[PDB]
Amino acid sequence: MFLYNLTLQRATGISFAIHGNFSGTKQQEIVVSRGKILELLRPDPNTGKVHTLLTVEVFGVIRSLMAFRLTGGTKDYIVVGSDSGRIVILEYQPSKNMFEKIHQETFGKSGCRRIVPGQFLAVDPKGRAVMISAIEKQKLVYILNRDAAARLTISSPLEAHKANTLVYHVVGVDVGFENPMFACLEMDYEEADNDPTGEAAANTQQTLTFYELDLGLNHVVRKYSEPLEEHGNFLITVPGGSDGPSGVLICSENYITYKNFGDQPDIRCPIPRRRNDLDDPERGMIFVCSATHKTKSMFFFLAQTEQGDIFKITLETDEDMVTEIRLKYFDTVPVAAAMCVLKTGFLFVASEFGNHYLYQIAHLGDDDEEPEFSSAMPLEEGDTFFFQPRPLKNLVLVDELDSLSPILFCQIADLANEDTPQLYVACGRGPRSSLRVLRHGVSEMAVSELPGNPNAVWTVRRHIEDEFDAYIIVSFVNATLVLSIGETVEEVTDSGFLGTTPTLSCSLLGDDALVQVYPDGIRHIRADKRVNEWKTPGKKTIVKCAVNQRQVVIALTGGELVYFEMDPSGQLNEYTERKEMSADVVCMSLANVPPGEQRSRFLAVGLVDNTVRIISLDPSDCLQPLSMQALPAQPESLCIVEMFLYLNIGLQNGVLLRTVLDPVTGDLSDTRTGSRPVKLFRVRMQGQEAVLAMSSRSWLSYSYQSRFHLTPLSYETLEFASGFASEQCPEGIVAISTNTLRILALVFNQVAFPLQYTPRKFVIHPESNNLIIIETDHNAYTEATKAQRKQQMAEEMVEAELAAEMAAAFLNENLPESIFGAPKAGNGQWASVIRVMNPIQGNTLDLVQLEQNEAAFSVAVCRFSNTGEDWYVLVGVAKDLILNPRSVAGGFVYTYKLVNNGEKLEFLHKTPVEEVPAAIAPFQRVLIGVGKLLRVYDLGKKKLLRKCENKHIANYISGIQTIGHRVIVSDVQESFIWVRYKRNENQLIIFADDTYPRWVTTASLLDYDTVAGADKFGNICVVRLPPNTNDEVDSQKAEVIMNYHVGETVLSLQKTTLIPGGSESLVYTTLSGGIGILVPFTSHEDHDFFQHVEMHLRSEHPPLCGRDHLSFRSYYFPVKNVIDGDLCEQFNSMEPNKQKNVSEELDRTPPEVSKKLEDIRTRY
Amino acid sequence: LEHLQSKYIGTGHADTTKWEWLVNQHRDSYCSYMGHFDLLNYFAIAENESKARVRFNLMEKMLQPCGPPA
Amino acid sequence: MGKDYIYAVTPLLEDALMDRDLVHRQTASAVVQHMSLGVYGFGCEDSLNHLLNYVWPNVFETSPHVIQAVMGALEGLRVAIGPCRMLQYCLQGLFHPARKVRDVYWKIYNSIYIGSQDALIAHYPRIYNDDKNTYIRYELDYIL
Amino acid sequence: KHHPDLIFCRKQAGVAIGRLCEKCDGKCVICDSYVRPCTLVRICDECNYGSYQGRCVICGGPGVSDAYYCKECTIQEKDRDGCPKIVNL
Amino acid sequence: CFICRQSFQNPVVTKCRHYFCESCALQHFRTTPRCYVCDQQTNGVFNP
Ligand SMILES: [Zn+2]
Ligand SMILES: [Zn+2]
Ligand SMILES: [Zn+2]
Repeated sequence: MFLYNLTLQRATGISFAIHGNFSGTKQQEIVVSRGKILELLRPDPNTGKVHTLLTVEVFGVIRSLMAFRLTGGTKDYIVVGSDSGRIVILEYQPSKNMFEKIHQETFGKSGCRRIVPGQFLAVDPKGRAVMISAIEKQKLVYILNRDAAARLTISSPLEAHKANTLVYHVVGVDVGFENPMFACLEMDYEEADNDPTGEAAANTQQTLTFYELDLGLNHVVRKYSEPLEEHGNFLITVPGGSDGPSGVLICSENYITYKNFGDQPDIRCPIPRRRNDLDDPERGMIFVCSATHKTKSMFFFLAQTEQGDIFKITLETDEDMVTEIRLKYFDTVPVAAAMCVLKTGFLFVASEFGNHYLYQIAHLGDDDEEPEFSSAMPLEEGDTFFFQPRPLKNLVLVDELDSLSPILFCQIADLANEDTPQLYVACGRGPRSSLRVLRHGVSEMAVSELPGNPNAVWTVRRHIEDEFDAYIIVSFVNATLVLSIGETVEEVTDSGFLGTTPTLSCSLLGDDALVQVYPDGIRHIRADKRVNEWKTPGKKTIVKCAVNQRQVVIALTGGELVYFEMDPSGQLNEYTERKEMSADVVCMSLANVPPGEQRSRFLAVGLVDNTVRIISLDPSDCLQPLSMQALPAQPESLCIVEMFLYLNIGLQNGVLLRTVLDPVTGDLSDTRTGSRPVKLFRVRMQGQEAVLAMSSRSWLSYSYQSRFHLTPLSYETLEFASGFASEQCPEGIVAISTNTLRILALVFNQVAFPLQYTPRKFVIHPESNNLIIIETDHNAYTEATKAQRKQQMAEEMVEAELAAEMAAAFLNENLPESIFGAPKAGNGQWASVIRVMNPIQGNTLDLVQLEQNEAAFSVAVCRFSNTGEDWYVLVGVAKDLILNPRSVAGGFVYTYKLVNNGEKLEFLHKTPVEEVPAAIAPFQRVLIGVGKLLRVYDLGKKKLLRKCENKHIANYISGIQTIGHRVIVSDVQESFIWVRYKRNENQLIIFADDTYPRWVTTASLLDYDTVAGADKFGNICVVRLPPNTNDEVDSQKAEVIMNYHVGETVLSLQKTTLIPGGSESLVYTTLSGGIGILVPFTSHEDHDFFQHVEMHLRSEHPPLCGRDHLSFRSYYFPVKNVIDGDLCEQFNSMEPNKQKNVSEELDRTPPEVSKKLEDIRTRY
Repeated sequence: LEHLQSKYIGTGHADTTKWEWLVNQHRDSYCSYMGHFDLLNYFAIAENESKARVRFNLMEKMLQPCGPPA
Repeated sequence: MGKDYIYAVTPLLEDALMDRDLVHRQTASAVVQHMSLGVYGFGCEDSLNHLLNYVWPNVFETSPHVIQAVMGALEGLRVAIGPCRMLQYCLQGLFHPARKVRDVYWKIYNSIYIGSQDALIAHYPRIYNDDKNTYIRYELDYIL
Repeated sequence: KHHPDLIFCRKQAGVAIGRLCEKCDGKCVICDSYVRPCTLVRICDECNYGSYQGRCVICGGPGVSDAYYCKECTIQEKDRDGCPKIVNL
Repeated sequence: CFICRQSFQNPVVTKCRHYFCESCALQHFRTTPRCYVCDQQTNGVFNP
């Protein structure tokens, strides 16, 4: 079907990151590639919080990311190596807040091929050349030169391809002002393939090959080739020149060796291990994340250990040879895949799981409590200085950017009481795991409500010099409340205006005296308990209140306007000239006069006789109506504001007429928005003035660039609308309802409750209505296993003194997962925990423990097939399971009674099997698939009653979906195989097969014959069976109805509506942290318009990676009836000339295309 | 034909061995798993290993694909 | 814009490919090549596979013009339909006992591998480990 | 409209720009078509440098217009195959 | 107001491509949901 897939939750897991002066100024810019979109951030180090400056989606897979600066350039250009064959060097433009491609040179074919260059990217340290090398047998280096206009003039690269020469890592060395050179970790592969005995594979080793780029000779030659004994898993470059020696450092398992260009001391420094670590010593510690930070004079490096602690090493170069490297553990940080040590007190570490950490490095790096191991310090080649886990002392963590990557399982439902449904995703790795519930409100992250039932909410500030509203008066007919703008809105009596009477408005018009319109009249009230009140015009109370800087017009019934001007003493003086309008003015506002004028230029009051009168507030033109605005119906409100100035009169019906507020009468244009009266007032939103008309829908006519446009907003149900400003956001839209205030950011708040181990699957019980989640951190030590290992270490090191106390301290208080990482090891061991989280709160109301070698995979909590209506849950756990390679013992299915109405995980019994029964679903009995054998076994309390099992599958059944008399199972080879579930006939016959090979890891049946699959290469394929297919037959294929590539490995998919109302689409959650909804387009004309807009945007706006959008969306298999919403979102973000060209090509308007995209987004 | 077409990665001939084709397929699978961020995250975060540790394991497994030739 | 007329010209090309003369087969192969390159990315792969079911028997021709048309049609079909169906067509004949048949199949597979080196890893067949070396990768079996 | 001979360079492309004479103007450099000239032609090396400056990337006349790839050859991205200048071997 | 043959003030066009006065378009949108020109689905929109 025609599906316009749009991603709602963006993936935030940064696979790689670089940093430097990429912003073109003194502010530090760090660009992190979070998948298909790269985000560049220039956050303030004084605040300490990390804020993304910009983000651009390139629609491709980046294999290597790097940045480089030219000679004397203040901007660091970013060279991106993507899956496409065009290497793109771009320069960020801060005026447009986006990256502009300086050059894009094609090298080879697209995709991540073996001989295609782009797997490794490096640049010269002098800004001379950039080298791109493949994973094997291909390398090139193009000389980068400055042009006459300081432009990056690229050159033709020189060929550096050698037969059977794999590359592990490469870096351009600092050669100073001489010809540049680059070192690579080459590894021969010809002798390993030629020799069949495998002796040459053991004889092979990594070699450091430094090739010098002879720029004068216009050739590339290998300068030095030094064979290394240790295999290079990483490589770093020491800062040459004035910051130290010019050389490289290769890291391995507890061995870091530094070598310079020529004869240097090979200081094979061992890694500083933790003080009595609970992890096993078989797993070697290597510098996984390396960050070399060069100061003005000296330089240093930061490395990641096996436990994840950031260790700072000084550069004791001493101008001769690599003598010492003081490897001391500077801080304890989380499990970070990459860490960057910026200047000006910034240190960004991108966590592979959980929240990335942006710390403020206030100290010089010597503020560490851990011990220091030096390369010049001798040892017995068995241990180093035991660096104990110190706290965040040298660098204090100032920002914790929460990332959902990696994602395990998710479920979205409206079980909680909120404006939007809650999507709870159980995710994480090891002990760093949580269930994050996300819900929206618009962005109602913080909920603030005015006290009582106020008639109005007006900010009566203490003074005009104070930026924040000191007393937001929520005023009713009976009383009033004072709530400050600090996201702590509650009732107080610190206003000082004494608002016991019914106050219509109270706004800080004066410098320190707020003008308040009330039934007493117009009162100038200061911050203290003083209020000078002048009477309204006539005996009637003031109903319309035009508020400005110096002159405030109070219009009572009959249209009689009294002008209160700002006196030189700070009080308000009533004008001696007054006149009546055509009818009684309902509401009013005054335009923003300039600072040269001593009064308002035009104050407009809207009467009930379908007219609005705008009069000058000066004393020379007092009581003289200048501008007449002809309202369509009888006006319920009026508002005069900027954009010169315009006055709009809104009626009780859906018609508001806006005219030009001036000394002459302007033309009135009538526009429509909710069967409610108008309460329009001046507010600020998105840098533009607006008048928010009170209706059922959030309608606010915003006058941006002298264009008044009114559109609905995606807020909750309300009867009035206004602006809002507090500590949560600088400018937002407040939709006021019956004792409620929806907040619109003119995102969804997610809260993560932690779990025990890494989650595998979440199951909601039918009786309990609570999530019985299973956490299984495999290939790691269990909590009981870590306790037994700590007790064994305490028993081993008890015999010595201080070693017994150190062993007892390490057993009692080991390295925590929140700070220094939980020390876990092993392969067959697995941390397993079954936790019951209630629908009210995500805390564990129950806890069930398994064996130390078992990982729970099957999560299904429902009623028992063998028993009655008792919710007996069968949970499958595979014991002694090793991922790489295949090494498992067997899978045990445990039946649990689920006591306390499912709130207690009371395990009844268990039954083992040789295969892995990770699939267990209800099927008339219950379908349990162990290995390739799926059996309709009744859910017994002690053991299951298997009746008939068929082992005709290819490898296994990772997921089975059923709707009645049929079960579709996803195998390793076939994406979906449908077998007729004849439980009454007790016969298993495969009704439908497939021809497209896909390792489907998800299932979401849109119909009985429709099966969805999420392949291992990140391809979403929805395949329907052929019509008129016999259910009791075989050898029949299912045609792929739709196929697309989402850019990430899709984990789960469910055919359910992820938003309240709208479109019942299908929501799929990926393993990289992305969630997308595939909305089926039921309109052929809208699908044709979207296809024409996509065909216009594919040529008008090329991708940043250089790959085609159709090539990126159809990388594995060809696309079929799939529309990507990323290009439709990026079409609205284009330039105005490009939007005009796209609208001329689409034969429509750019605002109409934006409205159609907004309607497609709001369809959900 | 072309010399670089026969010299390309994944190329073969009429007398190409099955072990050589399987080793080339395994080396291409290892290179595709190393190049792709999502495939490396799916094959890395499933176990309790780091991303660079998984990259080093894949670099060792690339040489291990030429481990037992015939 | 040809996707409205692919279903119209499908039986004409099917009748043209079954002709005795090599000129009809060569020019119909050019038709399949240009039609495959024209409406790529539009879900018309069923008729393209149906035309490939007549094109792929004609790969044994010896004249250079018709075999150049066959190679161009195979390249266009590998672009349009995808490399998975071309790999399915070539996997049962790459290890053919005949020298010339396996040579032609290896030429087609080498062209497909030059065009689709990256995408052939996910479309590689599921073969288990044998006595020479391990073949089933355990990284694909890992689930997070 | 092709010949079985005349392999071109099979060299890595560079910053030099292709150039077409009027006798074979408008043709695709690979498949010899006339539809949708999309991608510019890069001619790698000393095909441009020296006495062959601004010459034809086809037969050898004095070039007047920029050579282009068609959209059909760039559908499979054959434009990254290398230099398309004919060397008579 | 092309039916009553009267004067038009502040002219505007509705969703049914009919141009009339703003008060006349407001009265036509309040009285009926559809326009009186060709019974189009203007949905009572009183917009410029
Ligand atoms: Zn020519
Ligand atoms: Zn062409
Ligand atoms: Zn050339």
